[PDB]
Amino acid sequence: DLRPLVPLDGGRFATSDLNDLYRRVINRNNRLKRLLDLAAPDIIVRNEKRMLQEAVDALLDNGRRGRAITGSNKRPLKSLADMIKGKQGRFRQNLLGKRVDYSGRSVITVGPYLRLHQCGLPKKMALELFKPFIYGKLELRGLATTIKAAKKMVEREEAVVWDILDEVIREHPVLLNRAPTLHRLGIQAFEPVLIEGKAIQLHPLVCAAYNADFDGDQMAVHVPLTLEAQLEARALMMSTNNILSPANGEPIIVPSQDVVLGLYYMTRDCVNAKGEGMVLTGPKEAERLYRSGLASLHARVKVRITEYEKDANGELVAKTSLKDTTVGRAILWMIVPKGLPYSIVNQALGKKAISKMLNTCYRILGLKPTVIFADQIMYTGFAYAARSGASVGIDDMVIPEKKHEIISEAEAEVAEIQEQFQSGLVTAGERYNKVIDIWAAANDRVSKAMMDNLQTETVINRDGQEEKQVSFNSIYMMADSGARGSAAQIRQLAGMRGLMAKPDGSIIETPITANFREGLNVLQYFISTHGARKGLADTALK
Amino acid sequence: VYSYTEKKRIRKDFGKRPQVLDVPYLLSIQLDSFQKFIEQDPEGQYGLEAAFRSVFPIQSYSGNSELQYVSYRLGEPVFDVQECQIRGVTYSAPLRVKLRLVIYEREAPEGTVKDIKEQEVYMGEIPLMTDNGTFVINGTERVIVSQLHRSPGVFFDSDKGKTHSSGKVLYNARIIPYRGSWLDFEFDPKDNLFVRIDRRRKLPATIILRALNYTTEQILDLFFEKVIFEIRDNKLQMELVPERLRGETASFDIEANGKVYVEKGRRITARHIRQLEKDDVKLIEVPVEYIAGKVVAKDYIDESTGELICAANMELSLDLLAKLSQSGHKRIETLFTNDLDHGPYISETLRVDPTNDRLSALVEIYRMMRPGEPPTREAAESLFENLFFSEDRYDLSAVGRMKFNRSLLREEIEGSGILSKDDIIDVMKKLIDIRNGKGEVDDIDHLGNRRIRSVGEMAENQFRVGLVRVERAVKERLSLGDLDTLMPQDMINAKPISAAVKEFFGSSQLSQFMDQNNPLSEITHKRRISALGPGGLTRERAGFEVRDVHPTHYGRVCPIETPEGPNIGLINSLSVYAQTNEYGFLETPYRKVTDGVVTDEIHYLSAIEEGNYVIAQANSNLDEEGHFVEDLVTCRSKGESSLFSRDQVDYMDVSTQQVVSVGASLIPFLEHDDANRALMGANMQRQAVPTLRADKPLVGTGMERAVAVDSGVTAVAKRGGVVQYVDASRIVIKVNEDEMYPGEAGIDIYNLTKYTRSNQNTCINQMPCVSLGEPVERGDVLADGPSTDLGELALGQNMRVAFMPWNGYNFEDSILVSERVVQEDRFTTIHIQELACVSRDTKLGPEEITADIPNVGEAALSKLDESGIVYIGAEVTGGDILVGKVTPKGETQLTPEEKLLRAIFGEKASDVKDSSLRVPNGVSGTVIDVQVFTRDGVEKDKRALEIEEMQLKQAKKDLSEELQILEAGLFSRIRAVLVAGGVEAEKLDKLPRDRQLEQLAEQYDELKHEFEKKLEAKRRKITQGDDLAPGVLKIVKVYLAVKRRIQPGDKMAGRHGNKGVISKINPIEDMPYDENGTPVDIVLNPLGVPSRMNIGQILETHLGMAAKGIGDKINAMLKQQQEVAKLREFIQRAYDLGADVRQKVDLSTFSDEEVMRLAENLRKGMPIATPVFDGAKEAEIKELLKLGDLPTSGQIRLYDGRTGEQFERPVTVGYMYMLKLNHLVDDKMHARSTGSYSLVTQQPLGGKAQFGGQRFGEMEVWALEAYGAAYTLQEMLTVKSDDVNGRTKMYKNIVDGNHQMEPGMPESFNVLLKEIRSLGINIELED
Amino acid sequence: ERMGHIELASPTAHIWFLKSLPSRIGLLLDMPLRDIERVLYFESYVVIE
Amino acid sequence: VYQGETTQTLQDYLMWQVELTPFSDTDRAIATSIVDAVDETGYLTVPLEDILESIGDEEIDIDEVEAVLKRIQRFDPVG
DNA sequence: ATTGGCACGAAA
DNA sequence: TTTCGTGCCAATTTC
Ligand SMILES: [Mg+2]
Repeated sequence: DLRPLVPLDGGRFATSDLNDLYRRVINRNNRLKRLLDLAAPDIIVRNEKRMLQEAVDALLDNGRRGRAITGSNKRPLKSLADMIKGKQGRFRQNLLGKRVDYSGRSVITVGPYLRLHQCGLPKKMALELFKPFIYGKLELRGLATTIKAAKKMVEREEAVVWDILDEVIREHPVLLNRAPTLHRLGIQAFEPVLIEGKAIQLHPLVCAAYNADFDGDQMAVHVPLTLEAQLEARALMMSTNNILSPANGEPIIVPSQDVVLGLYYMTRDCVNAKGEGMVLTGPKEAERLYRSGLASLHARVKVRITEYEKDANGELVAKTSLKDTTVGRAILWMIVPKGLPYSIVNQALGKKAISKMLNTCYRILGLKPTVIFADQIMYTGFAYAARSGASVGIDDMVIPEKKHEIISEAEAEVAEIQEQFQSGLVTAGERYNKVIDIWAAANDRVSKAMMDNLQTETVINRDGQEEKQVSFNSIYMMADSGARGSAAQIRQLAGMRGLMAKPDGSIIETPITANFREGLNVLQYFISTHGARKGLADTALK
Repeated sequence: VYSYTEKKRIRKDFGKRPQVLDVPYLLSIQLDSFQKFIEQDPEGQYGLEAAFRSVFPIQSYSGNSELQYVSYRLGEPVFDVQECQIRGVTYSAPLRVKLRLVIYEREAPEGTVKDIKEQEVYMGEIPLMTDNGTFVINGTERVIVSQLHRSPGVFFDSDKGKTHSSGKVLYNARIIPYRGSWLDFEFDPKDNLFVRIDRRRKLPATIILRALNYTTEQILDLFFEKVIFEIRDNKLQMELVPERLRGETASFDIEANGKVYVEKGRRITARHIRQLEKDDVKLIEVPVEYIAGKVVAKDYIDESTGELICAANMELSLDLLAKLSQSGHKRIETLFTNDLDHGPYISETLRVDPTNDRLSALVEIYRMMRPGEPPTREAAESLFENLFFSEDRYDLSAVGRMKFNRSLLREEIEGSGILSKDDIIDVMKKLIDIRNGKGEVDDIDHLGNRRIRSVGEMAENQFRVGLVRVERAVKERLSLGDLDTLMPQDMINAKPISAAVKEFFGSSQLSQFMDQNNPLSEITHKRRISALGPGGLTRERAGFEVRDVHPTHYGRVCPIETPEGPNIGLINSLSVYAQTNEYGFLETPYRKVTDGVVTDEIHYLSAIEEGNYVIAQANSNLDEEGHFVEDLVTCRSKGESSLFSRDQVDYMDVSTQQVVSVGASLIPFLEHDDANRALMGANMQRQAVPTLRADKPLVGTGMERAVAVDSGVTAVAKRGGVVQYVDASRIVIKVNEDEMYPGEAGIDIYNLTKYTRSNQNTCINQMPCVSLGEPVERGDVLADGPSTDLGELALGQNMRVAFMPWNGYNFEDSILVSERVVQEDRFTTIHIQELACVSRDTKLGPEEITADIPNVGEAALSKLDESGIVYIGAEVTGGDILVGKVTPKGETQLTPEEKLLRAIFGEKASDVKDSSLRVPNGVSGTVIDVQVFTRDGVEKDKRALEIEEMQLKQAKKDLSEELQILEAGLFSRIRAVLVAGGVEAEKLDKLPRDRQLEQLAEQYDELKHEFEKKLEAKRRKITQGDDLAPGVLKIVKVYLAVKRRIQPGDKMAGRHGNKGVISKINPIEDMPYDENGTPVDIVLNPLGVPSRMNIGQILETHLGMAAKGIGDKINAMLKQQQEVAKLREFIQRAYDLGADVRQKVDLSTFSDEEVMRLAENLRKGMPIATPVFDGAKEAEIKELLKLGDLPTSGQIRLYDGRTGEQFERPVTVGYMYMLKLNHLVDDKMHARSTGSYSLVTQQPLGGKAQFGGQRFGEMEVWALEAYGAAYTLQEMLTVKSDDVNGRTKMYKNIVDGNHQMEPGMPESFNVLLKEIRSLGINIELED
Repeated sequence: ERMGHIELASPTAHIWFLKSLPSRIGLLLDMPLRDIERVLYFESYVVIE
Repeated sequence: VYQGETTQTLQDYLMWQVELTPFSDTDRAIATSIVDAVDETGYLTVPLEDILESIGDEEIDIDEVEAVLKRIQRFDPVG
């Protein structure tokens, strides 16, 4: 039963490799027995003994000595050693890992309404995954008197089995896992919420731990069965338990992208905004003004703020004072718990500021206020990123007006050094280094001009004067908040792309002086393909 | 000048550079190769002729007879392509070869021809390539992928110090034939030459030379230049060549003509050499120690004694000098071996070499190749001769010989296919020259060193592989003397040839199922180049350098179309204009620049030729006459690009799109995208599924028509004419009188493909695009295939899109879709599945297909007809019966129980089982097609006869059409003659049509007889039985069609590398809307743009908005009846817009009807073409926006559908071209509680089709170990797995409400223990 | 779980204790592996006494 | 390599239903004996006296075997 | 491919 | 003779 015969259509009872090797051994042994019985000449029995030795060697380990014997299709037969060892052997294929029951998988979508401890499970999957629990619950309340009655009820998918399922999945964690599991945060426990459809909804804040994005990723779900497994899922593997990185102790619930963009947008000030300069009783009046269209989210106002600080014994004492802030900061202040100072929100909140706020909350207050704060932060960031209406257009990539003159001057310097080389004053390698340095300096100048032009805008004062404030350009807002993009990518978007390297590594002396707003020509694109494919191949092969 | 298809809907082109070379036919690489294989070559360079001439004539060992090849022929196939696909057979032709056996007499000089017998023999079936470049092997289309392999010849390489710890470069050379064995020459850290054969034990490099009949003196003469020492009675007076002393220090005193040029301790400089050359210094005095290191060249023997004083290649000493002085010798020959230029390598190798004759070298070679057996002179000589000098075992092909001669700087191109002494000597000399420092190693990744091998060449190689086995069989069977009775037909057998051809065309590595997602998939598959395959590379042994982009790829291999993963850089795509040499080297076209003006003559250059010229860039400005306007033109010269003068330019690129492939040329604004995202978009574009309705891109590049037409998905008019008949399934064209053949009814009948299944279980369906009575011309499109709209490629849909965040539903590439998109079925697809039921023959009678199944109820048999097969149009779900079948189980023994059962319930119920075909669980659809295949000699059922009548009706209809036209013409001829003879016309008009005249009556009879014969032949072909398999009686195939709608979890994509998954379907009143109340279809996250740097999607969105605005203006002008003048004025304004574009559209030549048809086709947006690297500019886009009364910035104010509040900033709203990819969540979702297990391991199976489980691998175990979840891990390892008793205990406990387990022992551990014990090892558990 | 057995007509060496690089038979008998293979596969004799 | 797949027969289905039925240990042994003696067509191939003998306990009468058989006869399929 | 350990042969 | 250099061979390479 460990070496079965394969039955296929048409009655072909084909044999496996082990049966073939055993048959060869038995045939040789029987022939040798008969020859030894009949007193054959030694010249024949020696050959038979050698063939028997080779047959036994092939059975035990095919290919170790001499040439491996092959089957019908020129492939060597599998021996006992091949079954024992290797990546396809018993240890690594069936003992160190195995396929399991009560498991499923499907594509993951995003659920922005979920709490940190919740997942979105399709009810078609949950009906299959929790079938014995549903049978037990159906029999327990008299709906089914036998097991076949419950089986038929579940097969027909009656209206009451859905209530039974919602009863049985109430507080029962499930383990979500995404491959590859590089660390222990690749498996986490969640409480299911039954949803319509075929995709799994995943909380955004846990996407960084899984290293997952919503463009085709699939996730597997497993169901703990025993009480010990359920309590281990709740007490050890639950997402609300895993907020610090075991590698270095850093947080792993860092908000990103839309949340960061929304929180950064709401906590900013404009020089002359609607509703500026009025005095408010508190954050609630600020929100009431904002929802009525009477004040701007960036207007600079005075707000009466009450903040609590923990005493020496550990009691929260309240101090109330008038603060110079904005409408959006006062509105955001209604989300913070009571143990934190107001200075933690009275600024433009980038990625680092939000992470600092979460870390301060965790250090001062604890775990439960921190998870509630994280959920509220995500909700508010999503809401105000939606309200902002942030978009991307072609006019956002502003090219500096002085780029052409810089390029022309660099070209003139390169022509001068080339003429000097042709005059015999300088050598070849030093001229190459000089050209490279000239182009590097030109690229640095172009980048500085682009960033200087991009990061500031002109605004009209209350009196009618002109002030310079931080730019509200969408690309600059995305890069400055840390939501997406870096300085190098913005430079490639609006300034020259710079010097490129050959696949061996040598820098091509002439650079790509075009950005992506005004596209490259054929030669520049072909030059960039070298580094593109080098990086892609390294990523694929490491 | 516009064709009929293009004049219905003209696409506005923003290109500005005139076209000089048209895009070639995209499938030439396949068709040309296979035509070379099949076509008969009178000289026999390629194809079956070369394979036949490389084996035949075949002669016996005694020489009494031989078999001679004469010619070959390919017969007509029995079935055409469509019939082969319907039945499931191979589209192939029989090969008939005329052989000739001659008989020679004995006791006569040479061979006297006693008799010659010639006959044609059947060599088997050769699969044929269709008109679209595919093969139908078993009812399925297949593609043989071309291979990029290493060219034959000699290549010089080195290791860059990686092999040795001292970092010393060790040069080497390798000779690689097309067929044969490799030959390596390599250096040593001690600078000794070595030779390696077949990658085996290393041997000194003089062994081969000695085996080639060379003596030591000859070897030294070949590899060294002699220096003559003359004993002029005074201390060996020397002749000196001044050039020898370059970079040398004189160890003695050098003087000439009484003057000491170089003193003791002084070296020799260039000025000293010049002085010596000027003075012609010859006589030099040297001491006796100047020979203390000099090596003698030849052998000197004393005249008197007669003994050998010294051997060749040995340094001389003082005693030897005295001996040669006293022996009266006046000439000494020495070797010049200065360590700078002429290094002493051959002398050191000879010192290492033990052998000194010709037979010992052969013995050593024989022992190296075949050790462990006694050496024989004859055997060693035969082995050495057959290694490199036998034309039957070694072949240096024409390309190999050409490359060899080019590497050795020879003149002639033609040559012999085997190596010679001169070739090996020249290879050794070139390797030594490279070692000395005069020469470069070869770049193996250079495209001049790599060859393209196509389907024809591989087929020829496999045919020769079979033919050599046939030759061996013939020689084995020709020893027996029976020449008076045997015949060539019974002498040879076609089985090896047919087997080789079948295994090449069916189970090769480069023979693959065609990818049929869309026409672009097929085009990309047929133009694919692979470095893998038999004779290529391995994706694990490849390395980094072979996967990189090379400069020589420019214009030949696309740099941005390759898979990402293990196969990156190993699977490539052909460029648009790329061709191949007669030697298989990729070449690209260029325009010749003569006297500073770019001409219009096109030269195809390969990588070797390309690097010798200065080639101007495609994006280079010209004038009205063709002069460069920039003083410094950017050019590529030697694999590098730089600025050159106007008069140093030799060639220029023909197009701006000659560097990209077909897939990458369909991406608009590609120059604004990052290369990684461009690669992703090119890969994603060819896995989109066709939808119910096709939608042209509305923003394109101009390559859609070429892809649509060069693919075989459309129906293209073979001849011009008028549409006589048009229908949803057939088109009949009445051919023009000037395109008809004599004595022919001129009509073309096109039968359209309707709802057939592709290789990917999708739908293939053709729809007419012509109307009744309209004119057509040759090459016009008559019907549209899948993903084709009026002859243009249409892979997706045009969607109104806004870039903004929406409440976190587009977080991390998620997509928010409107409910109206689902309501309008814009991304609904049809999927077709095939199920088979096979009725076989058993020992207890045959299996019967019938509806009289006893054990099943009356309802389950409601969908079956009288023959037991489901009806056409039946809606079925999982578990329903499709084909009813019963398996016999009868037996003679009948107990009283069986008698009672038969008496009460009838005899039919007994002695029969139920093996019916049922719908798999989770499968639904509609029965749209049933096919029945019956073995010859078996009675046909009613269903098969109905199918046969259905098939016969169509052929009858076609023949009736042709016969009707012919008889109408004949009766028209009859009536004219009858009236001319003089009759009353009224009597003719009243009487029926039965009615010189005898000749036309005979013609009528002959026509009727010929058409009856045609109908009878078609009926005989239709009613012909099948040849299924041994023991197979009947096969029934059922096709089910289902429609898939868009839903969350489905994968969507654009053409610029932007892909995502649908997260939510949003109701119509929740979507953002503009001032007029128009909602958007899709909301995309702007944060995905800046980091990816795929700026082309924003430009595409703006241009799509402008095009839709123009279409809106046209539609508004159409709704209110406006005179044609206004419409044509506005359309002329739209087409004239642009900045010096190359397209001119004049509507004055258009009639009012044509203008109105164009306007009706333009009322949903005007399509626009932006070629890659030659596209539209932002100023042109803004002008087009101003034409349509749209904001120039491309951003509008939107409102929230849920609150009515205006968003605080303007939003980019426009139109994108979205694609639905073949990654559907319906196929992804899978769950399991329990099921079936393996027999050996007792673990759950794998796969959704098997209802299997998820694998909990080692990394998941590590993750559980890092948590400390010991009970969860133990539960995973035993109870949810191969622990059999705990599996059943846990289920019972769960049903009882007790969540506890009893783990036990896994079964796989017991299997491991048994397997270890079977090896003779005692392993056991203790205590 | 039930195994069988085959009675070999002549003794046969186990290949694991012969062809593993630190050969157990070779190290135990203090003989080179080549001679042991030559004796095992009936290519040469060895003196027992 | 080939391993195959486990198939569920009539006896496997009957034993699966026996495991999920509230039988006592004696009743479960009697049910195992009864399911053992069931052929492919679903009929009992031995008399109840043979089953009582195969039980091996002398304090069991034929009435308990009859009751367990009646319970089993109501499994799926009925009859 | 790369790396490590074992046999074989050549150096002082 | 003992020690060191050098060629042969086995084992490794994701999920
Ligand atoms: Mg992903």
